[PDB]
Amino acid sequence: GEELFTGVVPILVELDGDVNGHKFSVRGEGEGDATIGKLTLKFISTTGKLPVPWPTLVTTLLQCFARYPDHMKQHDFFKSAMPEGYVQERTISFKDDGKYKTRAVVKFEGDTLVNRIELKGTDFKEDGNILGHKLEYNFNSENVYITADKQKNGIKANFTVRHNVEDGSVQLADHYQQNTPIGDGPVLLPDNHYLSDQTVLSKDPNEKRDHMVLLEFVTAAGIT
Repeated sequence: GEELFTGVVPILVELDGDVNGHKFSVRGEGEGDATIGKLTLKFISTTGKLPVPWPTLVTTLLQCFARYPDHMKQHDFFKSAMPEGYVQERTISFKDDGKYKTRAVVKFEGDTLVNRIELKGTDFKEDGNILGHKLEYNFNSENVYITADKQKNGIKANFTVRHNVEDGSVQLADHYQQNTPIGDGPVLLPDNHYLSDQTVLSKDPNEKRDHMVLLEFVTAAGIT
């Protein structure tokens, strides 16, 4: 499982979604280098303009590319699930607004790591930050705390994203996360640790479609 990640791995991401009715589709491509925890990706809304702000989709749009230091490598559930992969499910509650429920299947197809995502959002207020598009095109990166869940055979994460709003306010996004492997063989289950995230969003000056360029560095830490 960890042997699949010794080099650069091409990535394909495919997202289908609906939010308060507004359907859309997102396709992403790039590569991951788990030796340095580096993801480089580019995502396009193939259905036209994205009805939600891009920063709201960043956590949904490959934690198997986190760099786990050598003294932590027996805590890396994401790569242990490979190649059969894992199901990643989240509930993303927005304060004073709606919530995203996502379900993702992350596995290898040949040499390409593929993430297939379904997203559904409900109870969104059309004048509020999300549908209003009142959020800034940036990202505040923080730590993801991971705990093992031996009974359900997987892991859980719980974090809160703080989205800057164009008026100086902050729109919070409470994430609950569950990952569960697809194959039947045993997987590594970790002691409590965290993933440290560094995220940079940009734009591709020649890309005419609604998109997002994403550079991420992800490192496990919290065990000495």
